[PDB]
Amino acid sequence: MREIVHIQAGQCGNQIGAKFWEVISDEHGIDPTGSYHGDSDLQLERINVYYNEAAGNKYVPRAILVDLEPGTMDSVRSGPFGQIFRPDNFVFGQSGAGNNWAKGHYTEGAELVDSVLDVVRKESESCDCLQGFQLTHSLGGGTGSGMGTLLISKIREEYPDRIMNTFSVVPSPKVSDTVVEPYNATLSVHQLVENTDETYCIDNEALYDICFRTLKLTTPTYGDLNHLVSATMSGVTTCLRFPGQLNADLRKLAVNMVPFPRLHFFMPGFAPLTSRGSQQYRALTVPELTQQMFDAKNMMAACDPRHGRYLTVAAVFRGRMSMKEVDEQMLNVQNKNSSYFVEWIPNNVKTAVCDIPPRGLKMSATFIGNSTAIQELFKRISEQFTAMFRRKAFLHWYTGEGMDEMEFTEAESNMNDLVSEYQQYQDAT
Amino acid sequence: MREIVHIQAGQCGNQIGAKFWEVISDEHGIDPTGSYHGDSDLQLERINVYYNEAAGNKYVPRAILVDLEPGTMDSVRSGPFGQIFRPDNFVFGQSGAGNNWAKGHYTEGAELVDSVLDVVRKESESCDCLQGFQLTHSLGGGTGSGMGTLLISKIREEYPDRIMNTFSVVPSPKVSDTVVEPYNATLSVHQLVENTDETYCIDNEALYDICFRTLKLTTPTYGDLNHLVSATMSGVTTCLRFPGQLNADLRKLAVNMVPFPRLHFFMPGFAPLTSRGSQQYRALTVPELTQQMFDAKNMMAACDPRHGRYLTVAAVFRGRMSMKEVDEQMLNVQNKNSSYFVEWIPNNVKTAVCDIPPRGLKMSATFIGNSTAIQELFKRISEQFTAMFRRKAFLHWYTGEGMDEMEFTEAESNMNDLVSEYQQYQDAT
Amino acid sequence: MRECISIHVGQAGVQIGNACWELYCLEHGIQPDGQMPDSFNTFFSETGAGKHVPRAVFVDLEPTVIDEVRTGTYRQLFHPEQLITGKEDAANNYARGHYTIGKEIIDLVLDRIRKLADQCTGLQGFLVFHSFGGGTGSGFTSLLMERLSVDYGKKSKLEFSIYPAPQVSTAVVEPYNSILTTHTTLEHSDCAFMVDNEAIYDICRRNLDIERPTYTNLNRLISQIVSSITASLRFDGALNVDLTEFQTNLVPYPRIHFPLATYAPVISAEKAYHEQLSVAEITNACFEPANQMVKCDPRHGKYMACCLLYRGDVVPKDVNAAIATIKTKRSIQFVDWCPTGFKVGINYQPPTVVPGGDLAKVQRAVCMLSNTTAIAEAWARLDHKFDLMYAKRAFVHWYVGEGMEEGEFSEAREDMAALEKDYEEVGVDSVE
Amino acid sequence: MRECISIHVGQAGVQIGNACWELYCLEHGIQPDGQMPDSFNTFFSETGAGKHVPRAVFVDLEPTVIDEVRTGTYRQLFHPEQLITGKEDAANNYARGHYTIGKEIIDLVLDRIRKLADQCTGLQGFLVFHSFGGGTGSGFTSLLMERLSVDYGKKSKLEFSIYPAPQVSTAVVEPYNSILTTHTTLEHSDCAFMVDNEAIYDICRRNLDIERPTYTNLNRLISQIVSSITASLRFDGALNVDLTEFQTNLVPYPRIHFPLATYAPVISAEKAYHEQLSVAEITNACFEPANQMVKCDPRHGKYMACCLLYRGDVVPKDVNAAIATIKTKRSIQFVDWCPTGFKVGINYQPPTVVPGGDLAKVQRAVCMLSNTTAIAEAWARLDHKFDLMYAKRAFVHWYVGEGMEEGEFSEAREDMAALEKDYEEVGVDSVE
Ligand SMILES: Nc1nc2c(ncn2[C@@H]2O[C@H](COP(=O)(O)OP(=O)(O)OP(=O)(O)O)[C@@H](O)[C@H]2O)c(=O)[nH]1
Ligand SMILES: Nc1nc2c(ncn2[C@@H]2O[C@H](COP(=O)(O)OP(=O)(O)OP(=O)(O)O)[C@@H](O)[C@H]2O)c(=O)[nH]1
Ligand SMILES: Nc1nc2c(ncn2[C@@H]2O[C@H](COP(=O)(O)OP(=O)(O)OP(O)(O)=S)[C@@H](O)[C@H]2O)c(=O)[nH]1
Ligand SMILES: Nc1nc2c(ncn2[C@@H]2O[C@H](COP(=O)(O)OP(=O)(O)OP(O)(O)=S)[C@@H](O)[C@H]2O)c(=O)[nH]1
Ligand SMILES: [Mg+2]
Ligand SMILES: [Mg+2]
Repeated sequence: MREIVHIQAGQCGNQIGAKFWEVISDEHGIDPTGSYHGDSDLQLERINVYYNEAAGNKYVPRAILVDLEPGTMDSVRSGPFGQIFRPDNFVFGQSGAGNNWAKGHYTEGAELVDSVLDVVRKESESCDCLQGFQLTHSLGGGTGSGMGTLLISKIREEYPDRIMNTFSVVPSPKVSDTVVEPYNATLSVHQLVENTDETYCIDNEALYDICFRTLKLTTPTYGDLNHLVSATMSGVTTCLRFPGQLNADLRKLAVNMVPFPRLHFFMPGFAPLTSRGSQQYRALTVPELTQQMFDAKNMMAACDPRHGRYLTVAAVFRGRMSMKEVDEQMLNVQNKNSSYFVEWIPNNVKTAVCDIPPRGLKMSATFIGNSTAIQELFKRISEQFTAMFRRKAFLHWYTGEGMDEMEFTEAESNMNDLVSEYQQYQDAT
Repeated sequence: MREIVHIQAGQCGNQIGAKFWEVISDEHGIDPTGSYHGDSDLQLERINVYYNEAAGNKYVPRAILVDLEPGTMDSVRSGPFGQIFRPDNFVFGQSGAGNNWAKGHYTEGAELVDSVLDVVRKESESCDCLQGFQLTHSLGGGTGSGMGTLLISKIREEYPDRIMNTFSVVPSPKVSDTVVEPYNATLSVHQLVENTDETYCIDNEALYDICFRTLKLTTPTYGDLNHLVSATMSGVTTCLRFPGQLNADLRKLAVNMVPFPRLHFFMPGFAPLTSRGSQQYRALTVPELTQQMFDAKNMMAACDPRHGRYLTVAAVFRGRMSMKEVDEQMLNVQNKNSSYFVEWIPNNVKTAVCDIPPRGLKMSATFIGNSTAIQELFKRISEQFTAMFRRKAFLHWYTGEGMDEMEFTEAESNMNDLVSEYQQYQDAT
Repeated sequence: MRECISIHVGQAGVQIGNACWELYCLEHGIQPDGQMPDSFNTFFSETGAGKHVPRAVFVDLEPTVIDEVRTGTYRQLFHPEQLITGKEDAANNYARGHYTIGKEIIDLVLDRIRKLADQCTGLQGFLVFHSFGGGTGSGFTSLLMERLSVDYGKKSKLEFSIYPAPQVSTAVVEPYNSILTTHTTLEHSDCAFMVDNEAIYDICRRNLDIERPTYTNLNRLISQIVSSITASLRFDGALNVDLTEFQTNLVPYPRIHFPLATYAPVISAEKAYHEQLSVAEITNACFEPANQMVKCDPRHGKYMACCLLYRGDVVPKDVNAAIATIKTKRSIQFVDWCPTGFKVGINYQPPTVVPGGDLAKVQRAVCMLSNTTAIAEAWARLDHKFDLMYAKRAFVHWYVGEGMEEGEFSEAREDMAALEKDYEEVGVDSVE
Repeated sequence: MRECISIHVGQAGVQIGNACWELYCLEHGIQPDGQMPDSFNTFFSETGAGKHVPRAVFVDLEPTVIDEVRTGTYRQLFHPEQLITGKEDAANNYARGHYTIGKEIIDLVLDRIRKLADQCTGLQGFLVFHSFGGGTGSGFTSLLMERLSVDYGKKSKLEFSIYPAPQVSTAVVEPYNSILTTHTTLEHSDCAFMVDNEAIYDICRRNLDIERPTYTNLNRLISQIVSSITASLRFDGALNVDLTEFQTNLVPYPRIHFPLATYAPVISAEKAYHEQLSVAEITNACFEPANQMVKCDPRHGKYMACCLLYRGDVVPKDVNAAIATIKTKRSIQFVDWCPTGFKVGINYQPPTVVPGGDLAKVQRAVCMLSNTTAIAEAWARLDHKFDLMYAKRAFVHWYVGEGMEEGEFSEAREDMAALEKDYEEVGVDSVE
């Protein structure tokens, strides 16, 4: 009843993915070996959405691990929780993609994709009623970007009526993590706009800011960042996995958050993120949560919502709380900050409430915002792309793999059109 | 939190500086290795004002040692505490200055200055929030005077918003140490008037007098003399470095003590001053301390404050003492000695109290007087300059290094103007 | 319900704050960790379970003074986010406080105030603690008040401002700071309570028999007065007065909003039990110039309005009697346009005493807030001080260097001249 | 799985190789006999029972240098068939290296490489160590590259090449050798890491306090850089950058394939205690011209790509911060057609240090590979040197005598002229 297929592509995809899995198993009372040692029957009731039950009372993630490189996979395998995964669901290459989209989509990735697809199909066929697929990856490398897009294309073709969603780590404003990241992102985006239902834009810069400024972590580690992402992911499926008062799922969220097919790029947020010293002085109740959620400093995308308008916003609350109170809070923010919400979608705030809180806490809240401010990010990428492409910099790395300039050009054009579309609705009355 | 950069130029500058550093180490519980072996947490709270924290519980002075000859440097290195310094922060030439300002400012100094500057910049960038710079040097030699002034000029250019203060060893009126010292002082002063924010005038004649007459030291050594200077210096930063009731700093002092930009030449003073025998026969209380402070025999500049007026006086007290009493004392001195204080600056006394006393003592006081009497010194210098320059004595030593008469003339003129200005405010009603 | 938000600015403001919050804790039985083994609620919010947190913000432009709070006895009492510090102080320079350095944290401070205010259901207004003389207390405070006026407005604002003494002083440029901040804050503040260190020291020496009073003692004394002002909100009383009422009573004209505070009885245990402290006796003590906390003589001025706040074992009839006799008294002259000059507040709760304090434990006390034409003298003095230094442009370059313009000095001075004349005008009796 | 084959050509290549394999052994805990009481496997193949063999070929045209290896401390480490020697050297003559003497052993060398490669399951590519100046390093290497391109083609090839100095010359014929080998190898090499002996010497004297540095010390230093490059393959890391990735990142045009290598921190035992070493601090050190391992001025050039490979106790946020500040820095200009200039690698393993080494053991290190328009200067210099000698046909008869044709000299020169122009064109900023 309501099976999801999880996919991890590349280093980032696999490291985030592992953390996510760890979180989920902890939630459902599953230990590193796959055995249930939980306390409530609620933890097993809807286990099947993410885990297959094998013989001898063990549970195994409905998870596929994919990479063109063998090192990160090995690391994962050696980690705490590495042994929970089905060994046959690791599909890894030997070559790598050398941070080249072409290699991921057309060459190395192409030679590996069928093997992945075979596993994926099998997984789909195991399941009674497939909800869809979640893909975790970056847009800046070669496998996550090129291979990931390929996977999306094929899966979508196979299963057009199941939901395809992505948790995409997007390149950042200040630092350049790679040289050719603009190419890789731009190409990826072109496919995503055509072939995904919804895309969660996670940006590491924003994460850093959150960790340093809000969480008061002088020295954040990548693990910590990954944890936040994992928590957000968990937030989105909590209403599908547990009893609640007002129950959302992936389809309903998509319907509420996507008013036009192409405009499906979310800025996700999580509340409450607090320091160790700062926890006992504030009362973690719904109002606090609300105050935390709707501000620039707590958004995981490098863009200020105050630079655009919110098209739609979904808030998903976990814990035992007053529905009335929640609704009041939602109303209040809309009323007082009227100018930040586009006026042709009345009551553009959607609510979900699940009775099961996350571990250690009395309550939490997870935020999905579709803001026209995200266009700034796209514009930046376009500009960066153009600056390089106009001088044909690095181009022979991609053309060498069979790619033509026309493909690049088309990709650019598509990106530009999307930005224009975003602008139009930002400006509409 | 408010980092200070320490600079030492020439033999005197380096000898004073070493002593100062030693004094500071003792205060903050730092041993000859750079390890903290103190007891109070207050010793480390503000340790970053003077020390950089190195890897594995070491503390290193934010100190630059500069000289055109290597002998003094070598001595320092071999001296007690020599090993505490960063080896790369000793920047020394091979030639020497031969007591020639020209060589320090234009020739040898010019060849060395960039190396100093590079270190300085690095040090500045180390610090989160640079308060400014303290330079320890003589005016009568070639390096401290010529090179030091050049350094000041460059530092100012680089960092015009950070405060530059100088502990300046000035030529005594009675006994000239070196033959060309009037030239060297005069040139130095030209630079100092435009480029330093505050200048502490120290004369060895005063120091000797204090040591023999007040401290009852039959045979003072230069080290002992330098200790007085160190005490003054430490006293000046005490409010920045420790908790207190009313907390002064370098900026505040400048604001209180400098009513006009050029008139920033202080006569520093210290109390108490007591022999081994003579300490037990009189109790150290606030009023006694105040009395000790306000007289000619206790001033570190050989000029009688009774021959001028005080524009401003800052007193900084260290130890547990009652504010009320202090205030009363301050009022009393103003009242009774009305004729020695300028009439157009009411409440010309600035008071600061720091609760942490110096070592060995229950209470102490450091005094900063901005007196129109310092004009005497300048007049004397002008006279001495004139006596030599009108006959062009020794001139070829300076002109041989590229200097011209015009420069000298302008310097002289500037000095005379300053004197005139001092006189005008002394005489104003 | 009737919440009050306290803001402590600069060294004086912070140190006084330390003394005030220490006192409040003792009064409500709140331990230094925020725990207690309903009245508290106007000053303390409640968090989680069995913890109470001051409705307060501490701000200074340097870290040193606030760092003491962080590391001190009441480290756990205050929420870390309400302790705000910059890097560099305002160096006794209004400009640095108001512009160059203040502009770096003002937004932050205000944001936190907004968060505090959003948790209030019946916000009465503010208590602002600072000095006139410091660069932060003068420049930052003025800036802050301006913002407050814009963002809140009609919610009341109250200032405890440390006036410089006539003879005693701390800085050289105190006059400049005092003048500018008074000028800039005047139209933005509703009521400002002056207190002067010299006067309090004198009180300590004469009335408490303390040879050597510390700033601590002064702070403690100030805390008493503040408690009396807020006791009407923190406890139940017979006749009650709330922060809005004071401004209505004490301020007859918008610009003339400077009363003065006087607390009594201030005595020691050596000299407490050779007296019996009746209402008449303490009232008379209060209304005599020797017990005043401003170095000014009401005998040389006129009274415009008094508010008397009594606390503890008090009987209304007795108070009325006491006041009646004071009305007759030759040494108390009141302005002609004011037939009735006393608002009276009476609260049942005695002033409770700080362990290890200089004051003796008494059955009753009184805090007078009184408004007097005698304050004109102080203003005149300050103006004179300003003019002496300004004629020579002494220290001016500092201020200009931080972006202040010379014309603003003259503007401030003229405004103060006008203020001085306003007091004078008020002084005279009505024609016919 | 991810095997890396190392080829060491001529004296420089072999001696560097000695230093590299010494270091690798220490890093993986392999003894001089190949034994150890899993990560090693990319560099060492495994035979029989607890013995491990370097995935390497050492070639020289004379026996003397390799004879040292055979008779030395690491005699048991290498299998005899991987140490290849001829009888007569190339005598600083490119022609002898490329044609006359080289054509006698090329087949042999390639055969052994094929055998090596046949025992690899996931060949990443080749590391080729040589010099520009020697007849073997220049002539043989070009030949070897040509053959490699034929038998493998699309496998990443990397050259660590000792570019000749401006002042510190060794032979007279160095310019000829450099020019010809560059011309002939250009279309066959994917990326080449230039190094300059003068610069390394300077570093040794200034940063390591070494009065008289030996070639050994230089080799050791080089070994560190190489180690940092391959640590991402030999160990686990939080963010990993491989041999293929470098070429993708650092090469904007096929011809412009010469990034320069820089290492930090290189310090003495005494200078470890008095200096803190943060990521920002070492990155800044790297990005400053005095620590560079080619005698060139980046301040006079533009950066086209930087790859920064951090290792040890390193935090990604910190690296980001460091890079951000370097971006701001006015003295570091990047080409206008490249908004993204950094590829960043971060690996957990600290740089391991050789017992009795000149470098102090540090918690953090970094190896920068940066491509700069400043290299143009070096090319210009080399061309000038070539021109001076060629105008007189000085030494030309030797080359012709060994079977080279004079027209090929002119061809090499013109190709280099073209290369020079290519750099210049790249230099200029984008129009409109
Ligand atoms: N009553 C009392 N007055 C104080 C105290 N501390 C400082 N003062 C007075 O406040 C004035 C000095 O201003 P401060 O508050 O110290 O200065 P600041 O606000 O910290 O401003 P800057 O230090 O210039 O940034 C002087 O008149 C002092 O006498 C205190 O604890 N109690
Ligand atoms: N960095 C470094 N450079 C070296 C070393 N040995 C030689 N060189 C440099 O290599 C160049 C000389 O080339 P060699 O490698 O000795 O000559 P070869 O490759 O043996 O060629 P032939 O002897 O002509 O057959 C000069 O630039 C030397 O400075 C070394 O141990 N380290
Ligand atoms: N949050 C998070 N982000 C990462 C991590 N590793 C890389 N990134 C981000 O991802 C982008 C590149 O990711 P990377 O992991 O190299 O993708 P990849 O697809 O695995 O790279 P490849 O296999 O094609 S060569 C950069 O923007 C970088 O900031 C990680 O562990 N956590
Ligand atoms: N207080 C103090 N003064 C000193 C000391 N040594 C020298 N002086 C004073 O400094 C002046 C000369 O100092 P000197 O050390 O010659 O300066 P210099 O710049 O190093 O001299 P040079 O290198 O150009 S030749 C004289 O006035 C002398 O009295 C010392 O140890 N303590
Ligand atoms: Mg202060
Ligand atoms: Mg050789």
